Amino acid sequence: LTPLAYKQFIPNVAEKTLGASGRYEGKISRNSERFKELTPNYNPDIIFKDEENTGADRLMTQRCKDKLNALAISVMNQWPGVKLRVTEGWDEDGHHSEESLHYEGRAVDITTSDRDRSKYGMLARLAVEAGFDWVYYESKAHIHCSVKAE
Amino acid sequence: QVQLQQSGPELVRPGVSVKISCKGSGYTFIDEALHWVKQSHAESLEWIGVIRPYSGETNYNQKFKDKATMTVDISSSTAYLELARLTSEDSAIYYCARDWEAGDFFDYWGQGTLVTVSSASTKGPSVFPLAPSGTAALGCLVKDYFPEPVTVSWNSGALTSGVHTFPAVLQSSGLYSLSSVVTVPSSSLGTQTYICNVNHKPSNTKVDKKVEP
Amino acid sequence: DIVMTQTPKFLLVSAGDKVTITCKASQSVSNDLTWYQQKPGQSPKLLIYYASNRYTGVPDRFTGSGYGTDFTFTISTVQAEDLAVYFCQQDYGSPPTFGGGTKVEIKRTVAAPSVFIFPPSDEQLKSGTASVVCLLNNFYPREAKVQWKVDNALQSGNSQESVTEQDSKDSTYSLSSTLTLSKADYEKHKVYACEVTHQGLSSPVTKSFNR
Ligand SMILES: [Ca+2]
Ligand SMILES: [Ca+2]
Ligand SMILES: [Cl-]
Ligand SMILES: [Zn+2]
Repeated sequence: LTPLAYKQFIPNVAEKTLGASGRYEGKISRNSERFKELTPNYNPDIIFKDEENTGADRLMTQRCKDKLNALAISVMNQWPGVKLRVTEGWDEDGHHSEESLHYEGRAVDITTSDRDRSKYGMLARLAVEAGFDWVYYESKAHIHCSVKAE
Repeated sequence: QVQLQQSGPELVRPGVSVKISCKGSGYTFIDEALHWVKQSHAESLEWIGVIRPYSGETNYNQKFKDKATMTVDISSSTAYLELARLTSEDSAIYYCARDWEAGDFFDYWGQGTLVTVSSASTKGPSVFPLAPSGTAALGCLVKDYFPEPVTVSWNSGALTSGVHTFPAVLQSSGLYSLSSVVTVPSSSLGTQTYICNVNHKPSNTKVDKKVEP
Repeated sequence: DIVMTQTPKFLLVSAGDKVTITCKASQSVSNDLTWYQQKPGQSPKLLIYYASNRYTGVPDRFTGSGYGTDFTFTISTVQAEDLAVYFCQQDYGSPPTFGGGTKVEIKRTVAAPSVFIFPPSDEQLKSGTASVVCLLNNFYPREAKVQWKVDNALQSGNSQESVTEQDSKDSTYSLSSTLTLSKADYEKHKVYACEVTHQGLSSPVTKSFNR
């Protein structure tokens, strides 16, 4: 296992290509029919920042939940006493790129529970091994992970 | 609503330390890192450092290693910046600013704390009416103060349309002076009260000047 | 430390026109490039991050591009309320560093100042000093000549001027000229006059009072 380099994306293609997580299908708002296709994640071994205090960060697609749950396990295994942490899941704050996969629940921004930025390269490596369809060392403060639609 | 509320302006001698503060509200204080940014004429914007309230970890710009200490009081949701052994190069606006854990850049800024490093004495202004005589101007002359800044409102913030508060000028005496004016309807003069509310925090000078025809 | 060079330093621009600002880094900063807008009297406001993402609610007219050293910030169609200093900031390297800034000033049609004169207050005269103030309200452009006359004699060396920042709505300036005398000297003269020359006035406008 080698940590991803700063700004490295795996696989080596645009996020929204067929080879990656594939195309933006559209924004999901709290009204929408599609809102109901979002599972809240209550895995007790995942820290959700939820600074919004709405629980938005827990909402994601089935596929996102699955990869996130797998990564939760490999993070506890990688560092004794550390957990996966989510800063963003589904988003209604418009805090992303114009057509973020966050706006339809197909992306998470992640850290370790200790916010040790030296761990974050290895964290991205784990998110690839967990089966995220696109991993990106997006900033010094987070790894962005996304998934194909259902 | 996220707000960073900074402490008031400071006059200090060269050689003395000063400690300024920044209180975070409208969010959970330990959720975000806090940064300190200096704005001078000499050097425009410069990053001093960051403190992580959650861990109390700090990282300093090496330029400020010897000058700056950051601390937090998690209980009052307040960050502090202490600047030691000051010279005139330390005179500037100091901001605190918050990131949103997406990189070391800042969506929320304090209003800024003006630190004047000087050996000059504080002096509060005198405030004189600029008496009015379709449209009528009137105002208040805020003369002979030190240091900057001074604030001026009208009728306790109730009058803002048509107000112009001039940047201070430095007199030959080394004291500042400025005017604040406001235009208003002429018909209003007999009827409406107009008071300028002048605040010079470094001398604890506050003045309400009633301005009448 | 990474040096950010921002150009141009100043731009004058009419409502509806394009603004283009460049920032170049002394070494690559990938896309870790932020653009702030600092309006007069305010703290910086973040418009663009990761070189090209608009912060929430930032209008369409603002854009960024670039990767490596060379970054571009555009206002497609500048509006009156966009006057500000724009700064870039890199956070690829430690420490983070800012550009020296670009000041954007609005060019608009000519507007003549309204002129007003204020005698010294009795309160101030008991103190031994006399300030006489001349106000030029809401004019464009910034160039104006204010001449003090005391019993028709042109004054020099005994006034200071101050100019407001450009208004965010009408893009005009205001100007204050203060004439300062001793009580002694003030009381020796009768006619106090503020004479104003400006592009928007056919001839100089005088306002005056008799002490
Ligand atoms: Ca969140
Ligand atoms: Ca969010
Ligand atoms: Cl995104
Ligand atoms: Zn993301």
